[PDB]
Amino acid sequence: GSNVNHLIKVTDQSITEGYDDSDGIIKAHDAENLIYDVTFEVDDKVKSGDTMTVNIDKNTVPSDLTDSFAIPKIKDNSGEIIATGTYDNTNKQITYTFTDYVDKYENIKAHLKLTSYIDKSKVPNNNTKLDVEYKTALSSVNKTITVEYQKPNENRTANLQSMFTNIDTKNHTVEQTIYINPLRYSAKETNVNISGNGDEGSTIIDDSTIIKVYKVGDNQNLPDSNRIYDYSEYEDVTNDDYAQLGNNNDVNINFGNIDSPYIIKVISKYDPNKDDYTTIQQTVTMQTTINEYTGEFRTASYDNTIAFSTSSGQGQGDLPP
Amino acid sequence: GFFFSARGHRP
Ligand SMILES: [Ca+2]
Repeated sequence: GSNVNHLIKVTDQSITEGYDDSDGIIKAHDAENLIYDVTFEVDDKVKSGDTMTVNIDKNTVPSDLTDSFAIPKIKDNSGEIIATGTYDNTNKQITYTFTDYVDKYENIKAHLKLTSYIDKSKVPNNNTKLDVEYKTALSSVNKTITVEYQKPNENRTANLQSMFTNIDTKNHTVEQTIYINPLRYSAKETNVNISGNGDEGSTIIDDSTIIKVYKVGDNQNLPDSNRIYDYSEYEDVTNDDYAQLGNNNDVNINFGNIDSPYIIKVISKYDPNKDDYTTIQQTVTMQTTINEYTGEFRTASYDNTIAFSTSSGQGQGDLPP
Repeated sequence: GFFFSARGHRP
């Protein structure tokens, strides 16, 4: 079995944005995906064991929150498997290996519809214009898009934002990265509440919840992507004495008077019995006091919901007469 | 066979 990219004839390719109300812009924080569609012909000379490749843009990944996933098998309309694929994270490349199917059928053609998301490690900044390129065999297609990230929600001195940055479907946990006071306001008597009681979904907050807090230095700038790839870069100021569970599937973290941004990384579990991943939602609320004499306060909230997309591979060959 | 990401919302 050897490379047969030269024996693959790509007849159609397209890169499509997951949503239709923001053309030219990928709202990564709204979970907007990039869909790569490609149709190709497989030369009859191709035999079992031969391989072909498919590439996603180097600024993208198949899955944003996970590193483990299955590449779609290419099956024909009878269910027969034409090829199976594997993914290489180092070069964002998929390799498909043809089965005995190619030695039985002829005039084989196939179509792939592959989902992908912006790779936050490659695109830390908001408004990053990219000329994304996807490839199949020796053919390619390009599309210019701008990556847009979210902004903090603020109310007086209370200001924050958050994003889910991982999901472990085996252990049923999600990771949420929270930016507290990204605007560097003078937030008095700051309290941060993390709640698993959402209006569209939920998570479980209890004594198993893992919370870590980091301080952002005067010389540092949090990435707009809302995802930290190297926490050793930030000062760990975690102190469990300031985190206390609440009476409503929640937890309260006392920050006191602050003027700098902080990062909270939380690992919480979600109900294993859920049948809809989009019902995994975690809410965060930052409270600050705006009047030291009356205690009058203000709150700013943010919430995240898990999102997902799927990929597929279809094909068909003719049984020779 | 699921590929994950996440959404953000501001109340
Ligand atoms: Ca868009």
